[PDB]
Amino acid sequence: ATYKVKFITPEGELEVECDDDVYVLDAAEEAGIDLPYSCRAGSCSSCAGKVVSGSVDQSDQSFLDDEQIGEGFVLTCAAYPTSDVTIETHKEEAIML
Ligand code: FES
Ligand SMILES: [Cl-]
Repeated sequence: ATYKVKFITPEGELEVECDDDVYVLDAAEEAGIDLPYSCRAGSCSSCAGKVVSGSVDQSDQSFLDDEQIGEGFVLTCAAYPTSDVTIETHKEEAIML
């Protein structure tokens, strides 16, 4: 399966295709979109986003509190789409402060 990932970025809204076993960040980078990252391993705040519609599988992530996952935050370097999904990007600040 291949899913449509819609990114809501501070610059605007863009959609890419992302295979079901490709991390969202990597589909963005493969499309020419520069989204932030640092560890690329699921253990930092840098690539954080917020799921506003649909679902992901981000069981390879460790950094987020279940409160944080329950509120919709996702680590894009560690999240597979499981449906068409819309993600607000550049939410590092919100999962620190
Ligand atoms: S870049 Fe560190 S968790 Fe994604
Ligand atoms: Cl879907």
